[PDB]
Amino acid sequence: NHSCQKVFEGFVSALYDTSYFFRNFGPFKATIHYATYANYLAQNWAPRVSYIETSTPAYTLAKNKYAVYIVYGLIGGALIHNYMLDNKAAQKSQQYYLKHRD
Amino acid sequence: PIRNIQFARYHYLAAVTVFTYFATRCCLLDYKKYYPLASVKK
Amino acid sequence: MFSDFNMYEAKVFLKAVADAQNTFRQTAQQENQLARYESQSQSLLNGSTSGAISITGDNIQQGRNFKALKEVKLFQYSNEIFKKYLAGFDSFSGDYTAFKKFLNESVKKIEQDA
Amino acid sequence: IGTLLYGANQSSKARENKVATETRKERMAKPTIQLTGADSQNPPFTEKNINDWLYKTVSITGRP
Amino acid sequence: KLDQIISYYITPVRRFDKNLTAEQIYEQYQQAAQFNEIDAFTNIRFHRKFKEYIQTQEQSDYLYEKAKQISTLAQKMFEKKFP
Amino acid sequence: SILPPLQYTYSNEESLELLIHSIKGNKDCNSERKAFNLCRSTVLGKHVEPEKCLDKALVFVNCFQKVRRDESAACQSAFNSTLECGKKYSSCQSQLDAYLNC
Amino acid sequence: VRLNLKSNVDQNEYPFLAKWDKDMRQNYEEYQNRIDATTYHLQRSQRGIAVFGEWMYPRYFQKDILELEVLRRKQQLGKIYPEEVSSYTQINPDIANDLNLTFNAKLLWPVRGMTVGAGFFAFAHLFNLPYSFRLGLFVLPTAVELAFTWGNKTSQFKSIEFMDYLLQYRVSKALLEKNAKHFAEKKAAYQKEINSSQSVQDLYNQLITLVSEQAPS
Amino acid sequence: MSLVSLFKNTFLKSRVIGLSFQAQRVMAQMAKTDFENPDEHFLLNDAMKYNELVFYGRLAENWSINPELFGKAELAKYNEAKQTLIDFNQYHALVQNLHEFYWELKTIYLELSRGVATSNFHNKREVTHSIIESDIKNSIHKYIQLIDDLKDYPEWQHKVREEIGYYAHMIYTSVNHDGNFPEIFKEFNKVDSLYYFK
Amino acid sequence: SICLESISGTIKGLQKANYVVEHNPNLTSEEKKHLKQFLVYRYNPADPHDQPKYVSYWCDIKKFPPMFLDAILYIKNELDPTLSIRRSCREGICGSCAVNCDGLHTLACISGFNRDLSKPTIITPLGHMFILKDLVVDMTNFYAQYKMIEPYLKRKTPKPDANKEYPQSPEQRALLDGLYECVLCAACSTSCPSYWWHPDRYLGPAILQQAYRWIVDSRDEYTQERIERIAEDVRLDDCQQIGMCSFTCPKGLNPQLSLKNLMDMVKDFRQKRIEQEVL
Amino acid sequence: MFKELIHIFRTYFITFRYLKKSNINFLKNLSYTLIAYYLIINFM
Amino acid sequence: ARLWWTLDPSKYYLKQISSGGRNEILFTVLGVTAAYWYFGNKRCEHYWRRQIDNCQSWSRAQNINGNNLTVKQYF
Ligand code: SF4
Ligand code: F3S
Ligand code: FES
Repeated sequence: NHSCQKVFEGFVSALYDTSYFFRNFGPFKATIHYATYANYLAQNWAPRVSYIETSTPAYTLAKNKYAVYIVYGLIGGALIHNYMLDNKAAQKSQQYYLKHRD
Repeated sequence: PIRNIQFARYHYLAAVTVFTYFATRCCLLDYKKYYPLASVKK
Repeated sequence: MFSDFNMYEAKVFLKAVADAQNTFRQTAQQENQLARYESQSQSLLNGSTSGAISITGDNIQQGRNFKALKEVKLFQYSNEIFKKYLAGFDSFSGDYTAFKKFLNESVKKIEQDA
Repeated sequence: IGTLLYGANQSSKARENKVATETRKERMAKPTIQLTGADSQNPPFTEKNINDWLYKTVSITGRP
Repeated sequence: KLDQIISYYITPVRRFDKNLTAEQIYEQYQQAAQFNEIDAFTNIRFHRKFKEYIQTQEQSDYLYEKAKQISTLAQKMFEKKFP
Repeated sequence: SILPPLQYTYSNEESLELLIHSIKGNKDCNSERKAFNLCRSTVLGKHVEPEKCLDKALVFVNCFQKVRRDESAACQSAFNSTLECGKKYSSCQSQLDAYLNC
Repeated sequence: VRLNLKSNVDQNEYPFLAKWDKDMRQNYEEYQNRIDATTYHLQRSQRGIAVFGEWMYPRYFQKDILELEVLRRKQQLGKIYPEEVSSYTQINPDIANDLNLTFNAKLLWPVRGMTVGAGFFAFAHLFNLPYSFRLGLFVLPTAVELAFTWGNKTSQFKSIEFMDYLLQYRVSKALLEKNAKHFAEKKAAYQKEINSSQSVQDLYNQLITLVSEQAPS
Repeated sequence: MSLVSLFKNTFLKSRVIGLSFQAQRVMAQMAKTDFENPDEHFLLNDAMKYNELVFYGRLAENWSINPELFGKAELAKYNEAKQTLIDFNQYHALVQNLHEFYWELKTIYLELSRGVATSNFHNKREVTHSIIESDIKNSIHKYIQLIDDLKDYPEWQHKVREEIGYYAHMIYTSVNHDGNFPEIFKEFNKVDSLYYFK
Repeated sequence: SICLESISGTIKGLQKANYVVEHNPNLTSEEKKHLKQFLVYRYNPADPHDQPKYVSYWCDIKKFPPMFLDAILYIKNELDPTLSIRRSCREGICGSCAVNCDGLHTLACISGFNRDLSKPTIITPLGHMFILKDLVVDMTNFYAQYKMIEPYLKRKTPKPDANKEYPQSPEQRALLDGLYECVLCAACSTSCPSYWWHPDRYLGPAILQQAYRWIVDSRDEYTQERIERIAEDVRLDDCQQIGMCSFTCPKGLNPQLSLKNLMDMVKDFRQKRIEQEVL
Repeated sequence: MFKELIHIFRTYFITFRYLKKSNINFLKNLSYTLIAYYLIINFM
Repeated sequence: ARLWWTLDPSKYYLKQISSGGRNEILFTVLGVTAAYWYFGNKRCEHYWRRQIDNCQSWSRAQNINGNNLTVKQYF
């Protein structure tokens, strides 16, 4: 370009140096490392239900052949129990405020 | 030998449908445009 | 359930009923607010005139003739009437029904002695 | 570290105590409220209204 | 769902008796907001006591109407005592 | 926590009775109610001078109270039948239409 | 509901009340039409089946309950004047900003985004970047400001609070002009013998508590 | 009593040795992968103890163990595992530096490519500017020096010439033989130019 | 500095040159037209004063054989010798003369230009490849991609005969028949859209077909390694099964089918690496 | 969806090739987290 | 290719922990317990609310400076 190319180089070098300092400054480097591994664990080892069962059926745990139905039962029971608790709370509130209405 | 392949398919389809339902609001329209072309009661 | 047309008939009619009750409330409150402001202004001007309260900017101070304030007389009479009739007031630990009964008894006594 | 935290907590409690005692002085700088007759027999102090009567001087009649 | 919606619309409506006329209803609303000069000192005690017996608008309205009746009687007596 | 709180607690019987009486009033007291809403629409009548709307409000409330009384024996019988149907409901349109014709 | 535009106020004895009534009746048609459209939308949405309505109602139709509430409140207050806005700056500053963000008073040109993009244009003109990058880095901050400006529904709640406050203020100010004639005689004596700008409603409560604490009783 | 120390030591030794067994496979796979995104096939096909290997290698090189709990064979195996993890860390640093240099060359190539595309109505320049030529010259010099430094490792030298030098060849194909072209590519037109049929 | 002027020039450039989208200078001034019109692309990036310069030649069809290469040679021998073009085999076997023969990437020599004198015929370089000179693109990026696939026989194990031939049989010979006939003319690659957008990370139809030929070679025992090499990033995945790589092959090969089978093997290869590696 | 969307971005847009697959896989993680958060909160 | 839409999960995430299946029962128990705590308080707030108007619910409005809010008729 022109004489401003020196300013361009200075600015880009300053940005590079700041990035380098921030990345591998001991505490920041350690916390970025731990954050990267935590992100890997979260994304790749999420609580799935479908997975490759390479082991023979004589080796697969019964905890794995029934985990789907355990999860479905727990979620459905939680939902129906929440609905029942909402109905019970509604009737309880109505009865209580009818008793205290007088 | 994927376990619960049907469940995985159903879960992915349900997630996609729910996301498209909430992100686009396709099933929850606004009928203010249709209000002028309507006959009122009372 | 009923038809949605009937449900909306009910909706608009209940809106009108609530608005009518709010109209009653607004009229009563407005006329009594006029009366209340007139009474409060008259009380303040009378108190300042008879040298019972000294008003300096924001805070009022007790004067020499403070014992002759109509507000002081009202306070004494309120305390006396509460003592004589509302005996159990400010300490009634009973339930709401018992509180209503006590208030009704006090009202009947005051009506007898009105 | 524990002793430093305890010292900070006690300093905060001292500030709260100063605020409380100044509020109590403001409450007590008022003239005494007389309770004679039925006003004695049915004192206005109750657990529901205690915060509205704390550190207020009363002259109440009754039998110890 | 329309049942729940009309319940929400029902709630703001006060339950006045069937046999009351509109004029009597308006009178009962007048007495609730009735100015007595004695109220300024009785209202403090009334509010302090009723602050714990109020959970429902029905209780609020009944207690405040009773307090206003007491205040009106006290004001009548006071004005008959201090002409 | 977002739905509006209730002011007056209505029992099921009271709510159904108010529903049916409001429907009857809107089919009967429509003119007075419309006049009252006409008075209560302007700034004056709604906020500044509600004193003007006093007579129209009284007329409307008197008409509604007359509806709530339903002194007619046929009206009482049909209303009781509709209330019974509604309480069994914890449909009813034919009963309502039979009642409203009275 | 089909309120005629001409007001019946005197306009020579209650100028404020007449102006308020004129503004209320002038804009009544537009706000009434928008209210009708919103109510029809809500009714038809309630009329839906399962996940199309009557299940997601009114829990998920919260952007039009707010619109209906704002429309009704603004219908009551026909026009908001800048003099009355500044008073609410005592309670909440930037209330004019909230009203602009919610009420289509003017065109909210992205001044901040445009000047930030111009700042990028200055740097892109020093260590020369292509004009494609210049256009992109001009659009980006303007787009950011537009995203952070429009859709702000908390401004709608702030405007609801302001409209409730202004409605109450106008109702009270309307009563002031009606009873100004009646209180003229008492006002002179009250002002001349009580030198205090405190309100009578505020002074009297001081008297009430003063008699409550220190009185011969 | 020393439950915390026991658990820390057993966790560290377990992870370190387990990832020491599955370390040469990961290094070999990273060798197969191109220098552009050497961590690919782990983000896409199989993350076969790659991220776990990096994390626990850094931990092992930056943690300490209590030799009281270890046996003699256990401590020898753990120390060999720690050495393998440190070598993996050095290998990862090497491949990351090579990948970053590859991306430097690819950035030069993409800057050239954006100036020739038909969609580029934004800026059409017949002649490359001075600073891009200087960057090309400097990067080619660095690439030649890198190849010279890998003279003791013929396989690594061949991989670098195949992968990193390919974009140098692409830059060669994108520029006419005019102006300072002979001087800019003077280091390139000695050996690696003939590797790409030039 | 050099930015704003460049932007103004280029925006003014194409807009003022999109109207004149074919320059068409004439070699000479002619009046009577009994001759076919040849719009031959001309560009010599050796002198600063030169731009893509379609030249309209007029010449009798009869005087040269009905081949595009013969027509170009007639143009570049008698009328304008400055024209350049690669050609050696004259039989459609070397692949040197691959050019855009009237909107199609086919070998110039084994090709027939249209006989209608009214409609001009346009000859252009191979297309999405840098232009060294008139109709002479540089296929060096193509050639280099041929080096990556390791196109030589690779044996894991030796044979016990040590004095005889690798047993291949006639049936297994036919597997690589229809794959080895490619002349590396690079006419499918320059007409393959996936190669248009990613000349770097996409090997191309011809190169992937050569890789498939070496993979299905019966003697070759590095099938898995070759699959791994080609089943990396978008080396092969970028192919979109468009089918234009087969429509324009002068030798009648089927690069589309070759790449389809290669992708099928890759898709099986990913699955096979789990089923056949579990212990 | 994300795979082919990224492929479309990479094929046609030259400047999208500046992003190495390390950054793209980071966009993948962020997008998946955002989608999970969106689905969770829309039911709350 | 030209056929990429499948509901089948990607094999990249289909891996499995060495000590059994992916941790789902534990995480679903944690989620259910979190749901009970979360949809146990909004239920408490929803059904135990009443609206009261008393003239005692109102308190003097104040500015950001703390002094009482009084707006003049003519500002
Ligand atoms: S496959 Fe056919 S068109 Fe393609 S390079 Fe080979 S001979 Fe030419
Ligand atoms: S057009 Fe190219 S994309 Fe595939 S089938 Fe043909 S090789
Ligand atoms: S000259 Fe040999 S292919 Fe044409």
